[PDB]
Amino acid sequence: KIAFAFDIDGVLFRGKKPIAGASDALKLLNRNKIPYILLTNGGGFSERARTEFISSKLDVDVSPLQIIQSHTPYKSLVNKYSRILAVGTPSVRGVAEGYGFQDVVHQTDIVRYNRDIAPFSGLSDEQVMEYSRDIPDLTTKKFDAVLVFNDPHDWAADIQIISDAINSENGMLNTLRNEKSGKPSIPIYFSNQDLLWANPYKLNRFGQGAFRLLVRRLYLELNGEPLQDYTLGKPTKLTYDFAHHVLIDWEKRLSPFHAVFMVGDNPASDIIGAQNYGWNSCLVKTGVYNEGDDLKECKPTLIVNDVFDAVTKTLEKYA
Amino acid sequence: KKIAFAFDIDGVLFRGKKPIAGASDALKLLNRNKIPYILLTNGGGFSERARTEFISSKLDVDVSPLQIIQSHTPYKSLVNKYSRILAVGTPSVRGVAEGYGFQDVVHQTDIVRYNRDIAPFSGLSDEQVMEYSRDIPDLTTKKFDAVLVFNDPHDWAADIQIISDAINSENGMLNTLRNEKSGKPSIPIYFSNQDLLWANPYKLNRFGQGAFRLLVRRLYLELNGEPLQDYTLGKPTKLTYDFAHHVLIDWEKRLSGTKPSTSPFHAVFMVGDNPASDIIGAQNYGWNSCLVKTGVYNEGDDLKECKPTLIVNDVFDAVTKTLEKYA
Ligand SMILES: [Mg+2]
Ligand SMILES: [Mg+2]
Ligand SMILES: [Mg+2]
Repeated sequence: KIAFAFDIDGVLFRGKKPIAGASDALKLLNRNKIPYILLTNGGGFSERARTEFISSKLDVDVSPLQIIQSHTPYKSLVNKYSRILAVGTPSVRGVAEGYGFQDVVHQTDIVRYNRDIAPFSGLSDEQVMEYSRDIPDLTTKKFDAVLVFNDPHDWAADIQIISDAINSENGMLNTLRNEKSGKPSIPIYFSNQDLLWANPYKLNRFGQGAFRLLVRRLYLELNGEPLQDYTLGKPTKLTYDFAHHVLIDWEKRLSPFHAVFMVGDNPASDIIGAQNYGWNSCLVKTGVYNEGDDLKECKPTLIVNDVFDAVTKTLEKYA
Repeated sequence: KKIAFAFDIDGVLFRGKKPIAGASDALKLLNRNKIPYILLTNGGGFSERARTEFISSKLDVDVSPLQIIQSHTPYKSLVNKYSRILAVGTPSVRGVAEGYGFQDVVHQTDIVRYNRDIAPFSGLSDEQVMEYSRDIPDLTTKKFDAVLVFNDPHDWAADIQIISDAINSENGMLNTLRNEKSGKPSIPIYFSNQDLLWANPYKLNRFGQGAFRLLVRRLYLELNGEPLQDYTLGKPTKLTYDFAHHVLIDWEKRLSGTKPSTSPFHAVFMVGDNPASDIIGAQNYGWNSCLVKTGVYNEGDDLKECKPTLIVNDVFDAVTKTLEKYA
C-alpha cells in the first residue's frame, strides 16, 4: 500500500499549462487504484474552484476532497478570530467567508476607505471598485488577526497595511502603539514560506516566503525585535498533519499506507517537509530544483526528470 | 548673505497635494525680506520644472526650477556613465530620465509588458500596461548598465522581482542569472532616498523609499549571503548636501547678478520634519536646523544623535523664530 502527494507548481503545472506527463501520471494512479492528494503552497481560489480547473486541464476527476492549499488549514482558526484581515488576491475574501470566518476584511477594503493609507498602491480606480467592498465598521471594530492566504498583487499597499495592523493599538485601524515588542499587536499567519517557486518563466520567481521576509524586515526595523509570527504550509508539521488527515479521509471515501511519496520540485518545502514528517519523496527537475543544486541535507528517496518518471520509477521500485 | 533657508517639502510645506497652514506665508515672508531659499526634498517623480510649477500654483509664490533638489536630481551626474538604465519609479520617471539625457531608458513596466510571467504578482491592469509601458528596441539583446531608483514605484512585487533579476543577472542581460554569489551586484544599483518613513495626508507616518531599499537588500542578502553593495543618495548623504549647497550657491549668484559648508552665507537653516534625514543630514554637513512637528517627528520622540538648532511647531514658526534669533 502506497499513496502519493503531488505538489502542483513545477510538478503538474507551470502556471496554467500542464507539464507533459502530469495527466498520464494521475491517470496511471487512477487505473491502478492508488490514492493521491495534491499538496500545494499555492492558493487563492476555493478548493472546489481549483480542483475544477485542474480536472479540466489534466482530463481527470480531481475531487475538492483531494487538495490541500496554503490556506486550507486556516479552517482551524475560524473559532479563534472574529475579524480577520485576509491578505491575498481578491478571491481570498470568498475563500475565507466559505471557511466560516465571521467578519472578513480584504486589504483592498482599507485602500477603498482611505487611499492615503497606501500611497504606493498600484490599484486603478476600476480595480479598487472591483476588488474591494465597503466595510461600515472598518474603523470601529478591532481586527483579531492577519491571515495571509496567498501572495497579494500590490505589495507596497499590502505590506504597509499589514505593518499598520501588527503595530496598531490592539488591532484598531488608524492607530499606532507606543510599545516596541516582538509580539505583534494582533497575531499574523503566513501560509507559505517558499522563497522561490516555478511559474511559466525560465527563472525561479519569488513567492510568499519572500513576502514574509519583507514584512519581517520592516517589523524588525520598527520594533528592534524579530516578529513572532505563525507559519504554515510545507514544510511545516502542521501542514503535513493536515494533509495526512485529508489523505486518510480520502482513502476511507475510496473505500494505513506502507509509504507516502511526496512528489515535489523544491527541496526547501516539498522534500524537507516530507523527510521531517517521515514520508518518502521524489524530487523532479521541472521546477525550482536543477540537478547540481545544493541539496544541503535533504535526501530525496528518488531524483527524477518529471512527474511521470516520479510515479513510474516509484511504483517499479516500491509498489 | 546673513542667512538662507533650505526647506523640506513633505511634512513641512505640504502633506500630499495640500499645503500646510503657514507654508505659503513662510515663503512670502522670506521673499518680502529678500532672504533666499531652496527646496530640498527626498520626494521626486516629476521634472524639477513640473514640480516647481505645481508648488508655485499651490503656495501662490514663484518657485524657480533652479531652486529645487529632488531625490533624483543628482542622477544628472550619471548620464555619461551608464548607457542603458533601469529607471525605477512611477511612470513619469521615464520622461524625467530621458529629459536628463540618459541614452536608453527602460522603465520597470516595460519588462512586465514584455513578459507578464516575469512578475507573477504584478498588479498592473491591461489598461495600466497600455498607459505606462513601452516597446523597447533591443530589450533582450542589449545589457543594462545600472538600476537607478528615482522614486517609489507603485507595484512592489513586480518592482522588487525585476530589480532582483537585474542585480543577480549575467552582467545586466535580461532573462539571465549569474552563477556566483557576491556582495557586488551584477550591475550597480542606486537608491535616491533612504527615508524609512515620511508624512503624507494620513495621520500615521507611511513607509518611504528607505523601506523599499531595505526590502531589496533583504532579498539580495537571502540570495547571495552577503550584504548588497549599493549607492545611496538623498538626505542625509553628503553627496546630496553638496549638490544642494551648489544649487544654493548658483541660485544666490543668479539673484546677485562664513563657514565652508554655508558659503557664501553666514548660516543655512534646514527646515525639516524627519530627524533621520533632514536633521542629521544638515547637522553632519554643517548647517543649522529647525525641526517641525507637522510631519514625521512627534514631540517626545527620541532624537538619538540629532541636535536640532530649534524645535518648533511648524514652518512659519521655524522662519519667524530663526529670523528673530539668527538674522
Ligand atoms: Mg512546487
Ligand atoms: Mg494595478
Ligand atoms: Mg519631510
